[PDB]
Amino acid sequence: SSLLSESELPAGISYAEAMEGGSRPLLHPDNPVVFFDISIGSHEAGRIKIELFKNLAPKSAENFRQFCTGEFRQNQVPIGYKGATFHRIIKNFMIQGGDFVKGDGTGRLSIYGSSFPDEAFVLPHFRSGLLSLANSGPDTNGCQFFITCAKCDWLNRKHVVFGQVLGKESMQVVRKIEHVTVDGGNRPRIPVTVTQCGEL
Amino acid sequence: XLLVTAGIVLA
Repeated sequence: SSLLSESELPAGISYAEAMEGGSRPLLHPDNPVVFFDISIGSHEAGRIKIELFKNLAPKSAENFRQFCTGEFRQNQVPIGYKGATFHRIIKNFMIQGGDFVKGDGTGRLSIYGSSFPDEAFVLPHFRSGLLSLANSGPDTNGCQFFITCAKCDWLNRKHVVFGQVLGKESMQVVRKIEHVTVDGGNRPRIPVTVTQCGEL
Repeated sequence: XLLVTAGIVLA
């Protein structure tokens, strides 16, 4: 099994280590670090910085990275996470977003085509603050993602964990998003938007 | 329940 147990994890990805992170990667020196500036309704909430684990999940990292910088063009139009939202929020579980196509969880597009396969399932969903791919079954990754708000190992081997948030502010912003009021479908009553994003 | 799908969220 490629899935690492929690005692076999590489240096740089414990909660304590990630919370001491700045704007440079902790797991491998060539990992990109990207950011989202988040607004909740009309209220700026702060910035989430995210290390993408190119060393473990290069295709997943590069897809997310291009959607952060606006580098990817669809029909010659840049498309990505700027203006995208967190459309499904479940307190004590995770925050899900990145559906820039439809804004509701139905959208799927990647830099590789409509979907892309699962990379190796190396890391478990062992703690809060991890970035993982949303999908609709095997080999259906696209643009959506989630950030864990708790341990959620029942997702292991079904979703590729491909990044981690860096620094205390990042987690504070995640927790703010996690606690917004939601409707019966777990959709926030006031939109949670990536107003700006890019690479550090 | 507590999955993270894209299209038909299950229980």
